[PDB]
Amino acid sequence: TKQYEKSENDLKALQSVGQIVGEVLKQLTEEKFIVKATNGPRYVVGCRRQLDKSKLKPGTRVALDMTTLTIMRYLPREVDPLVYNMSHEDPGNVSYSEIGGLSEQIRELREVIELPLTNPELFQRVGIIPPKGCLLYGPPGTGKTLLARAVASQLDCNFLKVVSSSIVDKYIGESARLIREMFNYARDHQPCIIFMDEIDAIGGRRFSEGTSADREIQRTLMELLNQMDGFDTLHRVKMIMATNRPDTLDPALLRPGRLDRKIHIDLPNEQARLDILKIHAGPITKHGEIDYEAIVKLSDGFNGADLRNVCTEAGMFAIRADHDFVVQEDFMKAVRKVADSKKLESKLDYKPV
Amino acid sequence: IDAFRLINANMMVLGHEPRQTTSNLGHLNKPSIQALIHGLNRHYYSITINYRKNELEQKMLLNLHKKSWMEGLTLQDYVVKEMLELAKNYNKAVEEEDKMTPEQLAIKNVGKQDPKRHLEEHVDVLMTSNIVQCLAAMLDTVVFK
Amino acid sequence: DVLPPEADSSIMMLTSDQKPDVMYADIGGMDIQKQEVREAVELPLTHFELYKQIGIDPPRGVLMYGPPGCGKTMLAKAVAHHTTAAFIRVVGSEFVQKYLGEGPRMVRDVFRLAKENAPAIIFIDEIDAIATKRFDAQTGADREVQRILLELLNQMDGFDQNVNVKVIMATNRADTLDPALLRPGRLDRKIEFPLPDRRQKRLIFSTIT
Amino acid sequence: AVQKVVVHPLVLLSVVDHFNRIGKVGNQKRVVGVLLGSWQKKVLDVSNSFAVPFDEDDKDDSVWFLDHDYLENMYGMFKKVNARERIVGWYHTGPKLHKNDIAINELMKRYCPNSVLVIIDVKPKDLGLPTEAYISVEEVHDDGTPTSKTFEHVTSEIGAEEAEEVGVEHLLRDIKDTTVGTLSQRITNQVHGLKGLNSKLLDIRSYLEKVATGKLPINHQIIYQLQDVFNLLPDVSLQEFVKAFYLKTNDQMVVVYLASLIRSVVALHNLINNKIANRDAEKKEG
Amino acid sequence: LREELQLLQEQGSYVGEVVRAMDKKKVLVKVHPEGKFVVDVDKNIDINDV
Amino acid sequence: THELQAMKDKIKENSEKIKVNKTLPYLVSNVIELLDVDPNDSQRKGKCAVIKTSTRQTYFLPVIGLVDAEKLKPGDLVGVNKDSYLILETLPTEYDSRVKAMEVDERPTEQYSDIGGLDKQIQELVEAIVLPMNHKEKFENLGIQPPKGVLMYGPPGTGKTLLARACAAQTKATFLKLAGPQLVQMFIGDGAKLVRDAFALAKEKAPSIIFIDELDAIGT
Amino acid sequence: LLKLFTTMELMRWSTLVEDYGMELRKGSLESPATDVFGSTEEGEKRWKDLKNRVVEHNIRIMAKYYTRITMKRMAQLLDLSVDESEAFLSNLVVNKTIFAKVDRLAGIINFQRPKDPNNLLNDWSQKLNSLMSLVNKTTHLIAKEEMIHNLQ
Ligand SMILES: Nc1ncnc2c1ncn2[C@@H]1O[C@H](COP(=O)(O)OP(=O)(O)OP(=O)(O)O)[C@@H](O)[C@H]1O
Ligand SMILES: Nc1ncnc2c1ncn2[C@@H]1O[C@H](COP(=O)(O)OP(=O)(O)OP(=O)(O)O)[C@@H](O)[C@H]1O
Ligand SMILES: Nc1ncnc2c1ncn2[C@@H]1O[C@H](COP(=O)(O)OP(=O)(O)OP(=O)(O)O)[C@@H](O)[C@H]1O
Repeated sequence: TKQYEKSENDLKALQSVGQIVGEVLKQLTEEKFIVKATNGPRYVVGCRRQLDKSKLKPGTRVALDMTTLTIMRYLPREVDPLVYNMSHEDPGNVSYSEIGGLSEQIRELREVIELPLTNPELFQRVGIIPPKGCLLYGPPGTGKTLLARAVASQLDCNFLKVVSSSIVDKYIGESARLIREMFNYARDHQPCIIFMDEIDAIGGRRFSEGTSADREIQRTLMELLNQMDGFDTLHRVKMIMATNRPDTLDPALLRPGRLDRKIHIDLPNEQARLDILKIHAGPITKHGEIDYEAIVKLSDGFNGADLRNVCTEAGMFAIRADHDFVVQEDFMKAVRKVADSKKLESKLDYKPV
Repeated sequence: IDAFRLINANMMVLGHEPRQTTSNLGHLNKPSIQALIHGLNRHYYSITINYRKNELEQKMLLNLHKKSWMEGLTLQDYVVKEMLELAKNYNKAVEEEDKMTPEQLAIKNVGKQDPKRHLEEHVDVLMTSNIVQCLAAMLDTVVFK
Repeated sequence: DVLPPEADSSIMMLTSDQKPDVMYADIGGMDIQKQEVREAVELPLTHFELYKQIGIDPPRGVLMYGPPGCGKTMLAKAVAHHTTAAFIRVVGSEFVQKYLGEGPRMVRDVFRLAKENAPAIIFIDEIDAIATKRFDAQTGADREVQRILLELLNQMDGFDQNVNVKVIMATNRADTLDPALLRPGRLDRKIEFPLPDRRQKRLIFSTIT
Repeated sequence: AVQKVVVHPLVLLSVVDHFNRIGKVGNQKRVVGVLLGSWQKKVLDVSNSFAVPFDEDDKDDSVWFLDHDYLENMYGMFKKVNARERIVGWYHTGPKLHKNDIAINELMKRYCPNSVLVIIDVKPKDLGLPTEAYISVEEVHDDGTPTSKTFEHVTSEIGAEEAEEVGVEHLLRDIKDTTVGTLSQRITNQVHGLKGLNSKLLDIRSYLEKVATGKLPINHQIIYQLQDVFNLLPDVSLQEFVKAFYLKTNDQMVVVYLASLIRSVVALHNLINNKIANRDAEKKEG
Repeated sequence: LREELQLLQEQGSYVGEVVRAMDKKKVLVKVHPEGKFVVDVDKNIDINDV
Repeated sequence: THELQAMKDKIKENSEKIKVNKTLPYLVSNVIELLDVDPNDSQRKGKCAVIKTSTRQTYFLPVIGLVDAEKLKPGDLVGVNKDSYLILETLPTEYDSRVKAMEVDERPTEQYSDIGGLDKQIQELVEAIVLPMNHKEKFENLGIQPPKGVLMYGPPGTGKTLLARACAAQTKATFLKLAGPQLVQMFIGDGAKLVRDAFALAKEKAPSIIFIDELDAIGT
Repeated sequence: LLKLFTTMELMRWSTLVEDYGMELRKGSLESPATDVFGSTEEGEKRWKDLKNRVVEHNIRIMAKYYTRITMKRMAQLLDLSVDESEAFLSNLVVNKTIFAKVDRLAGIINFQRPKDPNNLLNDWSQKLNSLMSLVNKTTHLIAKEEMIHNLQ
């Protein structure tokens, strides 16, 4: 029962008041150390006898006391968006080769990513600069989020994710230090891979500057433009971006450097649609008599999200008939009808609104 | 430290101005310690603090403190010549910058605001600097023979 | 007691001298650009006794504009490999922070390293971000940093005449620039980076091969 | 284990003020109390403590009583006000310990793994830095005795702390501070020879005393082993400095040169500026 | 100076800005980082002198 | 073995000192996961964490004490009391202010039987919402994914406001009122905070029904 | 093999040829003596290198012991000619493993120390080391005085 006495004595040590944290700036002398608290005041204070030479550091966060503001222990500094960035997930592996097309985009994205990791020798011996970035835009077909994130999730602890909602951040919020942090940790984990999706809102041009909120978009831009075209070495880390249209990217992003390789997604083709139907027919049960050319021919110019989810819509029409294994006749009904209904809903392609 | 005592607020009908023996009263009223302290003199009054003789232990308090503060044994401390290279930097590099001002004392003459005394405090520092190094060199002839 | 003073927590300066950056062998502007850069950039480093003889002010002003081609920072890195110098590598938008009180310290410490010691060439890339003039008070964080740009615009007048300072500058938009920036008396030398066109093709194909 | 300890003047007076307790009421024995230590590192530090009623009979020289009811509840009183503060052992004013102290330490080893007793001095006399520190270990012995518990001397040094110098350093007021550079080093030179050569003469007289009687201590061997470390140079007549002679004045080389060179410039600052400023005010006044 | 430093010690001697003067004997005082405060007599600086 | 009660009294009096630590915090903190051990320079080992505040300050205190570091990934809304700077318990629920709960609705009065001529096209809406409820066990057998987003449009009045709301009574799921303008606020990035806020309550409150109106406006 | 590395000192080089000359007859396994001492052109290069290993391992410890030495004493210690000493002093000095001052006119040669320009080092080594032990006397001397007086 002495564990209670042990537990309460540990809570007696909890009577010790907590301290405050700050960032070291410089040092005037041994008895005065410039430290900037997270609030922004800067103090020059002494120190106690329990610390070492590793406490000083070149501008690293420290914990200031609440009385004399002296430093107790030092800890590594992070603003910690990254743990939130690593909270993503995705199956595959397999989903790499499941899309089926285009075969040239399947093989190339495997090279520019994996080859610099395993074989740097080809770059240094031939004397060529490997691509440090890439651009995958849409939606002329699917595979943007599927193929890129598959290698991401398979690369495990080495990856960086960016959602377009985190750039605006909060009122009078600072995303300029996020752009510098995103590329700072990109230079830590190697090779790092960064995904930026739906940049049309956060890629704001400075031609027409609305209200007070367009400039803070330009600030996040110029922070991206500086480090991607640096002057700061990104050669080992790979970057990826995504957008609906490259209208607002400006000559800065449309240029090479910051955006290196722009690979346009291609819609599924009758030859390639035969492969994507094989992977769709796996999870769904079918009748013993099935023809893959029937579904491929009846559905043309449809994205992979259209084909899959309508093939599940065919299963929802199949459960309307309660049959477990269903012939493709009931499928071709639900596949053609529901898909042709989707075509009269959204205008594009080809006509803009 | 500090000292205070609460005077009864119900005494408002009676006089507020004791006590006798104005000696320790006038000395306690000064310095008057800022304002809010005297602003709290409402309902309160301070009180003098003196030390009855501890000199039995107070004699050892000075003895125990200085005996451990002198070279730890008074022996153990007897930065030396390396500080002299730093000293002769403060005896030379600091000298020429301090001796430009007597050239600035000559105007000449006289268009600049006078008088200005540049003598102190570095001159007495150079005095003690050589007093240190000479009595530190005596450590050779003191410990030895 | 005050500081020495020092650069405090601003910038932070130096970081250019780590080396290397970009070799000037690619494009150094041989015999054409190295001439105009000689007299108007690297001669102002000191050349004290020569300027009193001619009586003409070699102003700090170096303007760059019109990418493509890039140029710009490469020209700052090209001189870095010519003579050893401490360069200030910054952006227009990076020094905007949650505290506007540091602003008066920044331009002071940035320009105090040019006058006291002069292996110094200061480079600021794409000033058109802070060159945008925003009236609203909630944007005063932006209104303060263009005063920062105008404060260093005053500090360049405190230098002349003459010794010593050098400031090179590059931006992709010259329309948003304040008229006081390019007004005579401050920047008297504007070198427009020419469009590479056909002449730099065989030049950039020679350095890539 | 415990290498060195740090004893503050605050806890020391907590032994001294209790000497005024049992001093006026009597009678025998001395001041004995339980020591509250603070361990932040291998170096030991002591801040506060509490004095406990204690008595030791003479006859009956081995009889001792600590009060554990005062040791238990008051610890919780101090544990509540100070969590890091805990009892590191006991203490007493000596001046000389008795063999019964083996029982006092072994009884309190249930509270702390190793109890460090501190012998203090209420009236400072001789010969030097006061009080004392002992640690309880078992060295057995070389002669074949049963396992022996003998307290080994621990180097003790006084130390200061923030906010505790308010009243302490104010009450004295009679000391001249420091003053480093003039009288500070030269006073110790008269002391380091005094205190150095008296313990010398005191120990060499005891070494001669070991021949007559008092053997053992044999010692062994620490007496002569550490003496021969002193014997790297004796130094004996005369000084054997033939190699260190030309080097001797060579150490006085820079000292005399910096003296004469700077004093000549200090004179140039003293003589010139004085005659200028004096001729100014003197002749222009009348 | 040590006695003068004491008067400046506790919170420190600040610099106020008077935006307007009031007939109520209180004087508005504005601190640069903070807002606009107010204070009464102040018998050294007269009301009409503000 | 009778020392228990006297020892049990001090844990309640120390808890009584926690009961004065219960009343009352003016400070709420955000949590940061940290592991720190400093060799000296006998040895001091342990674990410490970083502590934010609602006043924008960021404090430093050892690992709590009470609730250990086993839970959880860094959160917010942890009670920190005055200058003591100790977190006794981590209190729910999520965050924050009026972004937390938009509006709590129970059931509509009307029913889906008040319409006609839409019978074939209303079932397409009735199917997709009803099928995941009961038939989810049948979907796991056939590997079928239920629909999620559904669009309801027509020249007004089409009755879509009350009709799509009347479907919440048949599905038995909790209804939460939402709209396009409801996702708009004064500051920037607030819309991104609202949508991530509803799905956090959506995952906790079990499958439910959330209806929005005029998505094309905000979707332009 | 390890005895030459630990504690160094010296040995008769022919005794090393006695131990490593019998390893050709040793075996069982003759392969260690094949790739090393079995090759005529490769072994002679390793034989002269073996001479370079035994001479350089001595120069390293002699650099610690010098101070000074006479050139004639170096030949009898290295068990080779004075001309071979200059050859072994030539190839080792360009490797700058040991700084040396070679004076062949009087025969006196020394490995370091560079003319001893320092002064304070002699004052710092003497005073600190010695006198701190002299002031540490009173520390543990009165402690040993307490140890002996608690008994007799
Ligand atoms: N060929 C496919 N096979 C399986 N699942 C797919 C396929 N295409 C799309 N999907 C599904 O659709 C989702 C979105 O995929 P992706 O980003 O590649 O297309 P998209 O950009 O959403 O297309 P759109 O913009 O036309 O909706 C993914 O979560 C994925 O599960
Ligand atoms: N000899 C050369 N001629 C022209 N361009 C070159 C040469 N050598 C390198 N570059 C280009 O210069 C780029 C880096 O220069 P710099 O950092 O000045 O670009 P930048 O001016 O910041 O770009 P932007 O104009 O988009 O802001 C490299 O990407 C490289 O392609
Ligand atoms: N086809 C219909 N069947 C039954 N009731 C209808 C129909 N159309 C309109 N109403 C009735 O008209 C009233 C007015 O609602 P209204 O139709 O204007 O909303 P709405 O147009 O559906 O709104 P929104 O277009 O934003 O969804 C409703 O209470 C609804 O009951």
